[PDB]
This record gives sequence, C-alpha cells and structure tokens, in this order.
Amino acid sequence: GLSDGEWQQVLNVWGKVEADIAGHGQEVLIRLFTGHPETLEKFDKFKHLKTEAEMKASEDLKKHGTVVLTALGGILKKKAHHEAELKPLAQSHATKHKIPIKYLEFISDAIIHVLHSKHPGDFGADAQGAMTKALELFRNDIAAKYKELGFQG
Amino acid sequence: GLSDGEWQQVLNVWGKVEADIAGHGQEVLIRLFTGHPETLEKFDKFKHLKTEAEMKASEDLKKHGTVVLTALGGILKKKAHHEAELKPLAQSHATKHKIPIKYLEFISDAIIHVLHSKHPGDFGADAQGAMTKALELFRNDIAAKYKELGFQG
Ligand code: HEM
Ligand code: HEM
Repeated sequence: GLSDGEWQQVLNVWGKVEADIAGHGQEVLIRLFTGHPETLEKFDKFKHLKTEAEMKASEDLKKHGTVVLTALGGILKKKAHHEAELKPLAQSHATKHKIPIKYLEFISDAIIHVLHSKHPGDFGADAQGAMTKALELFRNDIAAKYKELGFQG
Repeated sequence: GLSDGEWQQVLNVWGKVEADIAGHGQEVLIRLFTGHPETLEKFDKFKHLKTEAEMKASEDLKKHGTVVLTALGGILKKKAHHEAELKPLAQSHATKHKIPIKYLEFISDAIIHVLHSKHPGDFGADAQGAMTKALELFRNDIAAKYKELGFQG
C-alpha cells in the first residue's frame, strides 16, 4: 500500500489533472500511441489517425482521454477509501490482538447465522450467498494486509 | 466476486443491521463465543463469561458488538463502491477490447511521464513514487479480475 502522505500526494496531483482533464487525457493517449503504436491498433474508431498531427486534431481522441482519466481517478479514489477502512483493523488485529484468519472465519459464520436468524424472510439463499462471498473478500483482504504487516494469520 | 445485485443485497441487509446494531452485535458475539469458546480467551474483559445469559447481561460485550459491526460495515460499503467501478472496466477490457496487462503498463508509463512533465512541483521523487505505487495497485486489481475471468491478459 501507500502511506497517508503518499495518498495525499497522489490526490494532490490528481487535482491538477482534473483542472484540465481533457488536455491531460489527450496528452496521455498521444504519448501512449506514439511510444507503442500497437496500442493504437486496439482502437478501431481511431483507424483514421496515423500521424501525431492527426491525433492532435482528433475531437474523439481528446474525448476518450477524458473518459480514461475520469474512470482512473474514480477507481484510484475508491481504492484509497477502501484501503483507509482496512488499515486500522489490520493494524491492530495483526500486531496487537493477533487474530488468526480461522477466527475471522468463525465470526463470519456467526454473522451469517445471526442474519438468518433475525431476517429469515429477507435474507434468503441468494442474499445469504452474497454475504458469504463479501465476508470472504473481507477476510482475504485482511489476510493480504496481515502479510504486508509481517503477521501470519 | 459479487455481481451488482449481490452487492446491493449486502448493502440492503447491512441497513437492517444498522437499525438495531446493538442487538445484532450482541448476538454475533454470543454466537461466536458459544460456538467457539476458545475465541473468548482473546478478550480480557469477557473471558470469564460462561453462559449466554451472562453474555447478554454484559454492557461491555454489547458495546463491543457495535464497534465490530460498525467497522465491518464501513469496509463492506467501501469495497462495494470500489468494485462497482472496477468490475465493469475489467470486464470490458478483458472481454471486448482484449487489453493485455502490458498495455496497461504502457499507459501507466505515459501517465507518469505526462504528470512529471506538466507538474514537476507536485511530482517530485516521493510523489512520483506514490503515483507509481497507486497505478500498480490499479493494474494488479485488474489482473486479478482477468484471472477470475480466464483472460490471459
Ligand atoms: C488507465 C487505464 C485505462 C482506463 C482507466 C480505461 C478506461 C476506459 C473506459 C472508461 C472506456 C469506456 C467504457 C468501457 O468500454 O469500459 C474504455 C474503452 C476502451 N478502452 Fe480503455 N482504459 C484504460 C486502458 C486502455 C488501454 C491501454 C487500451 C488499449 C491499448 C484500452 C482500449 C480501450 C478500447 C479499445 C476502448 C473502446 C473504445 C471505443 O471504441 O470507444 N484501454 N477504456
Ligand atoms: C468482522 C471481524 C472483526 C471486526 C470488524 C473487528 C473489529 C474490531 C474493532 C473495530 C476493534 C476496536 C479497535 C481495534 O482494536 O482495532 C476490535 C478490537 C478487538 N478485536 Fe476485533 N474485529 C473482528 C474480529 C475479531 C475476532 C474474531 C477476534 C477474536 C477472536 C477479535 C479480537 C479483538 C480484540 C481482542 C480486540 C480488543 C478488545 C479490547 O481490548 O477492548 N476481533 N475489533
């Protein structure tokens, strides 16, 4: 992962990206397509763009740059928000409480049991399967943080 | 992973948790501690509790259940938000556009170059290192989805 300061630095420069997203996106795609022309071959709708000049003149290349950098920014922000939720929990459960993954399994099963007991009319088989999967992701994600922190869970 | 409706089911039932978070948290920990009594040994303040009635009467246990379910809720919500944007991108770039991870590396290189060129004051060595790390996390998270989908990338 990234430190808090590092994520701050990523978000600060990304603010500069957002002040001119289309210009940035245009420049990123042109750099990509000039450096690695095979990548431009992936875009059938840019088949008419061959030269740098034509790439710079393209309305739709610029528009696509915006699409790309808007999507990337959102994913980077959402990753950071998730990492920040995991962080304090992994910290303490790895380095202080030392909670094995098998105990996280036991609490996950408890949660499913309680949900079924308290909401049998609204926590059917499908919804139960959804929660079972979400809790497995949660445990896997903590297990990956445990490893980063040096703890074998 | 979860489909979109599965995530929604997770969010929906957590809303129900949040309407009686105390009761839900109490029941979760009672289930855990009665099913797996060894887990009680982790809790200095609970490990004396033997019966369900005693566990229900403990204000400390009840308080803790709330703390646990609050924390888990925030992780689940933030995972869901990240997945909602990550999933469609991995899906289209594996299935339709067929974009190898190496081409994501190439566009990462272009992003790092463009940011350094445009914003050197906000993109010194540490800040660049942070962005390099954040784009690797992005690529790795797409690669994991690619493996789930059977796409070589
Ligand atoms: C930071 C990495 C990237 C992001 C965030 C990104 C984002 C997007 C988004 C949001 C779309 C539109 C919706 C969709 O189809 O998913 C799209 C379309 C597409 N992407 Fe990407 N992309 C990335 C990298 C690449 C790379 C490296 C290539 C090719 C070498 C590529 C090729 C395409 C193609 C061919 C389309 C469809 C274009 C069209 O005909 O409109 N992507 N991308
Ligand atoms: C859904 C899974 C879990 C969640 C969300 C969770 C959450 C929390 C939170 C938010 C705290 C307080 C702040 C902190 O120390 O991080 C905490 C404390 C603690 N947790 Fe967990 N926990 C989970 C599972 C477990 C399990 C299974 C065990 C043991 C079997 C455990 C043992 C402890 C202990 C011993 C403390 C300290 C209690 C105290 O001194 O007051 N946790 N947990």
